[PDB]
Amino acid sequence: TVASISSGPKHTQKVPILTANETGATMPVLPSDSIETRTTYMHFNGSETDVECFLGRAACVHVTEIQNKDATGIDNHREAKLFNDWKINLSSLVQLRKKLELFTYVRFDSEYTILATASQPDSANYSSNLVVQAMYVPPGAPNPKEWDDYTWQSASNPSVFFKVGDTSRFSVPYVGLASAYNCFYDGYSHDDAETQYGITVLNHMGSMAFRIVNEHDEHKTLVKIRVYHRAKHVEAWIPRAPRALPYTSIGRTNYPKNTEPVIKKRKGDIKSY
Amino acid sequence: TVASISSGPKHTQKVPILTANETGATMPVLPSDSIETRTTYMHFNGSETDVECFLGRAACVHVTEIQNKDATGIDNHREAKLFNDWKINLSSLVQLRKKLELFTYVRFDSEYTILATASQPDSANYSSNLVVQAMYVPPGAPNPKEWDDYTWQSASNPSVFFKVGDTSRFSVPYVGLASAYNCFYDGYSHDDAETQYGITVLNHMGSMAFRIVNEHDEHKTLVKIRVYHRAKHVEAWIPRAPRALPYTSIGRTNYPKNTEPVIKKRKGDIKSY
Amino acid sequence: TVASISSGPKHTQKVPILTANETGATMPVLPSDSIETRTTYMHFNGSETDVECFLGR
Amino acid sequence: GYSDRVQQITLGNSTITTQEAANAVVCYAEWPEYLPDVDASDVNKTSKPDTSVCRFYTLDSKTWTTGSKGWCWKLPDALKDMGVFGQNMFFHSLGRSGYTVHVQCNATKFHSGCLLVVVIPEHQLASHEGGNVSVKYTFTHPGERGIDLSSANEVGGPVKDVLYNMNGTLLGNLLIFPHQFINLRTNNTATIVIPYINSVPIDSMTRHNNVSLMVIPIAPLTVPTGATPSLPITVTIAPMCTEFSGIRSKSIVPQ
Amino acid sequence: GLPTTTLPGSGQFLTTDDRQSPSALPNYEPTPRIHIPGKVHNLLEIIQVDTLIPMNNTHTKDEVNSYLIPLNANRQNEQVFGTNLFIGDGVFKTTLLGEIVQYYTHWSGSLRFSLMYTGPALSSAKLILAYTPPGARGPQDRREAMLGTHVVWDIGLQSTIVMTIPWTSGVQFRYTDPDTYTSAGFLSCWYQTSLILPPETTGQVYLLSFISACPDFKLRLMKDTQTISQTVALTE
Amino acid sequence: GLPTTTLPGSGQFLTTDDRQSPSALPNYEPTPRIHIPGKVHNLLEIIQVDTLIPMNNTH
Amino acid sequence: GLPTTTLPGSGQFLTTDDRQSPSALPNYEPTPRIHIPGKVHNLLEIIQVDTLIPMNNTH
Amino acid sequence: INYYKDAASTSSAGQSLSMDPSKFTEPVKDLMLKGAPALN
Amino acid sequence: INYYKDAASTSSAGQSLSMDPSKFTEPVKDLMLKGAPALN
Amino acid sequence: INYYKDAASTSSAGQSLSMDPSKFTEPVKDLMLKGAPALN
Ligand SMILES: Cc1cc(CCCCCCCOc2ccc(C3=N[C@@H](C)CO3)cc2)on1
Ligand SMILES: Cc1cc(CCCCCCCOc2ccc(C3=N[C@@H](C)CO3)cc2)on1
Repeated sequence: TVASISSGPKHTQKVPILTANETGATMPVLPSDSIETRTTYMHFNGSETDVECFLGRAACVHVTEIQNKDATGIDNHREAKLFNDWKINLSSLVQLRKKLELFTYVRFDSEYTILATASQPDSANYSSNLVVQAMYVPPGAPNPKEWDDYTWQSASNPSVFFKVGDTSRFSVPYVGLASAYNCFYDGYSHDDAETQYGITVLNHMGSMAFRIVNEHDEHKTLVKIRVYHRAKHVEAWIPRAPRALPYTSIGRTNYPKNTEPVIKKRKGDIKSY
Repeated sequence: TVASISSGPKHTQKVPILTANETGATMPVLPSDSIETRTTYMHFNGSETDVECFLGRAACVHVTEIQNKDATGIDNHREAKLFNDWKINLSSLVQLRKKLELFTYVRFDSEYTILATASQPDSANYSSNLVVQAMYVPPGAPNPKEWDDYTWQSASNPSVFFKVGDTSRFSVPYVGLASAYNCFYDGYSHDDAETQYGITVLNHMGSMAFRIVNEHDEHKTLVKIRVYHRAKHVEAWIPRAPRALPYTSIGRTNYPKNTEPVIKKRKGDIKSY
Repeated sequence: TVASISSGPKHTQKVPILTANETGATMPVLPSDSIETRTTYMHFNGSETDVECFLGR
Repeated sequence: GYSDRVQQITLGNSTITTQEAANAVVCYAEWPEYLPDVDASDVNKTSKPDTSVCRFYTLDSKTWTTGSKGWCWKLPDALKDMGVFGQNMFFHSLGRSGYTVHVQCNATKFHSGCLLVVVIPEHQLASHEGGNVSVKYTFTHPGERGIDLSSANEVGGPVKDVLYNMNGTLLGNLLIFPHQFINLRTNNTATIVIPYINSVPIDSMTRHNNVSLMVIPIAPLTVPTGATPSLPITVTIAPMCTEFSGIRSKSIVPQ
Repeated sequence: GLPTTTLPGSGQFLTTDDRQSPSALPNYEPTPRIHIPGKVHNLLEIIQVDTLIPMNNTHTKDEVNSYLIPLNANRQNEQVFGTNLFIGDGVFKTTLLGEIVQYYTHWSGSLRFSLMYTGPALSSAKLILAYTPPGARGPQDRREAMLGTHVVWDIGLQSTIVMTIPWTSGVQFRYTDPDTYTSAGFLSCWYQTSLILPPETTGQVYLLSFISACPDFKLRLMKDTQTISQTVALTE
Repeated sequence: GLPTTTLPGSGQFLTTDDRQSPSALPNYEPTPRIHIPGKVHNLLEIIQVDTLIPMNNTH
Repeated sequence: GLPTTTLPGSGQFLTTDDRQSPSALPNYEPTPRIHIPGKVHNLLEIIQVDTLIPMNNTH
Repeated sequence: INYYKDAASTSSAGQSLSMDPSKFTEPVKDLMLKGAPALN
Repeated sequence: INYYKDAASTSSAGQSLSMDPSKFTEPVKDLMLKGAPALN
Repeated sequence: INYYKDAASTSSAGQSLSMDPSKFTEPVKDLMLKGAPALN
């Protein structure tokens, strides 16, 4: 492939460099339309800018935490982190979010990796070996109330059991209701005067519940869960302007008030180098 | 292959042993040009002197250390080794350095092995099990400020998570900007009167950041990281004189003052055996 | 596979929507027996409702 | 003698002529088309009023003055009240449509000024409150009036800050969306053909707007000496290939 | 039982590796795809669309005005604007090009810089745009500027001028992030003759300026952008 | 000895995965199947039989 | 699931072994090679060039 | 590839792709045609 | 070799090697030729 | 068998078995024959 062809002096009536940008086109002008060039080859394919590659590496999408401790006398397991739960979503952390929102609709399979590490912040004789159990609780299915409810039987709901310190990995097909996931949605769930605006109403994915299977030892053990997400088989439509201001909320476009100028001011003139 | 052919008495006008070294050549003289020889075969190929073999074994290129401890009240994580960082480079340790600098330009893929072991120098009930996370922070990308910054999300930057005591291994393609890496560079980054001289300006490879993912236990744990590097797919150009004096700095050729004579003095005469 | 065929106005002596449930049958009535439909395809096989799948986790 | 410059668009019972055009943009290089069966889901036969809905409606005019910040209309909202297009809209459960948008602004060879005319698929607005305040329905359904970016923040309304496109992105990058400029010195109209863009084959026309049309002054209007300091901008829009499905009782929407 | 040996790296999680995994939802059937205009396949497809450069960066809070380069009637010989070409920083940084370049470590290729004139139709002007390849200082006067890559632009019916910064380089890749060794030059613009307004007209006229990449362009070695960060996880 | 590398997920138990296992009862012979009317293959087969709706829910 | 047995040496790191590894930079394209005079392939090539011997070591 | 000798040890079965609701939805002795009168 | 039955479980996809910027860079209705005048 | 997609991930290269010291041992412009006089 040639990156530049050889081109010499020109004295024409045919001027490729004068255009009318009002038309909305970006005319494909090249170095050889306005200087004299020599042949050179590309030596490159643009492999690593493919959208599959761009969205295809694992990104941290969520960090939660649960603890193993005596539940005796706990009136609210959920509240004691005896078993946390996460409202699956993909905009809670921003590195990956800005990347996805370069597109309007996106379609892909997900590969999740879940790393779990334990901490024992206060005096323990040892490090126990805990097994985590993460359940998929899609919307419409009983959601766990205690850390050892009938729910955890999970007879119809996919669940994975792995050890703290290890990693769990599995992959979920594209579960969207439509043909693509909306990265943006300028609508409501119905014509209500006070219903919420955004995608929050569309990206109804349900939540995922984690717990330790082990009963309690004499000390307490903090287990912190990190969920990583990798898109595989990516398809993206309609590019948009990149995010400039900071994010404030999952699912709304809102930016913070009295934010700071995002364009760097010159130290000098327009004329400055 | 014959290592020596059979050759007998000679009384010629054709003298292969008289030459003129002023020409710059090393004339290919053999035993059979000046004594009577018998046939012998080589029985050998020179396999283990191939440059791929010479540069192809893992060498320790870096030892760093980070600790897991309560960051509560630490004003400078980087400074507490709550997460160290390494300015990737391949001349910090010298065994491998002398080997590479036998050549001027070198091109290869790298295979890294990272061994991490833990130490608990002061009273602990136990040994905790820590997961290390090493990130590749190429130049232009946010560099970590605390041990748990958004940076560690590493949504676009390759990172590996492995356990202390284990080893991590992955391989990076030749990331040089030019066609080869310069082992030497007699230039500057620009014609500045005070800019630095050397390759420091050329071997801009960015740095690699390590941290423990675990929160803190009651005791403190020292984790010491050793990075090993193995060249694979090696290509080397222009041999040079081997390094004689000791090294003083990454990237400059400088030797120490009042160094010692590097040539061993005879215990005796020129005539001595 | 078609999920619905195209069907238009009807003025017949042949009424598929009147039945006698006392018989014990569930007559296979479709949208196209009582409204005007357009063609659409199924795009689906019913894979995940197989009893092997239902009892297989 | 055809110029890129003169054009005629006849759609239904209405025709537009421009003698000073700058080509026309067809979003994503695709022209509006009806919904194919292979893509269909709802089993209902759809209704295609054709020429009674696919004609040109001219919205009420705006006034560009030196202080203007820009205006924003949403589709199909802007047309919610135009003739039979609008009736069909409130009466069917689902509908689908593409449009031809023609923005008009003429001046003289002594004026200067340049407007950006852009179509943004799925333009989800931001609340000026920050945090996770929502933007109430009424605020994102201004109707033919559209939203006036130089009007004041209101409560439950969107933010109207132009350097941020009403969503946290910079004005400068709106050029990645199908768009055309109106530069008084060149141009006097902008025309964009919009194919139907959605993640579902057909949708509700009232709970979801699928494009915002935005006209933004970028090089300020500068009139000749002692000229009146303003020009009107007119927007005429025509639904094209419209289909409605799931007819019934007639939606009732807030406010 | 087949004998195996495990190698160094066993059990590691590398966020960039690509392997198979069990599906959690065995036998599930995804929604059919329908057609949607606009599919993107390569980021290289989109960085060829031009977007506006806030060249007039001299303000103090972001404003529509930093997109406008002003022009003065009747000035002769003088300089319209200047900038270095660190596409990952400074004016370029918020543009779509700048914004994507920042996801990669290295770039190589030609850039296309165009200027669209917005002055009254009855005015006229001749400007010179100059590209100065690495190695010299930003030009200080047109004489200096005109000795490097340049285009005399004659403002006419055809409203925009497209200047190309042809790839001039020893090393075949440059870092996006400002490197010296790797630096690309300067871009300046001066009056060639001068802007002239018709009667009954007055004041400043402005140029809009765009940037996009030529088909020439290469970007490699993905990394994280300095353009976005956060201090606590967001919630709904 | 063939060189291997284990990936993330090793040792996990996913209730939905489908793999082979050793039989605890090697060589055992199950009872022959006889014919039984009524075999169900898909839940889609049965949701097409109609059943009564307690529409008058007001009690 | 295929039955395996691990041998002595599993998990060891031998600095001299030569195996495959995942690339951290999937799909990256290295700079083209250009021609450079002087390529060395074997150390045996270079030890045939003669160099001076500090024979007079007595200093 | 089965690694094991017994049939019980193989993975899950594969979709019936049988599907015939008529034993449940139309177990009538004399065949009913849709469109013809239910009771003649 | 896929070891798993479902398509979601396969590795990353392979390069589009599609690439056609014209839907984004030249969505004009009447074709513009480089070198010919923009506005006739 | 390569298990990985990228070339960097393959094992060590295999012996040049190239070997030609003459660029280093005899870079003279006019060819010298062993046995013939060095300087004529
Ligand atoms: C055990 C176990 C646990 C699980 C979880 C199953 C995965 C379900 C999650 C489905 C994917 O979720 C989303 C959510 C949001 C988005 C998304 N939001 C927009 C910004 C873009 O994409 C995409 C996928 O499965 N088995
Ligand atoms: C996780 C994770 C961590 C990483 C690191 C990626 C590797 C980047 C390093 C690239 C190779 O670096 C160098 C540096 C210097 C030299 C060199 N200097 C001269 C003496 C010779 O060679 C060669 C390669 O990737 N993924």
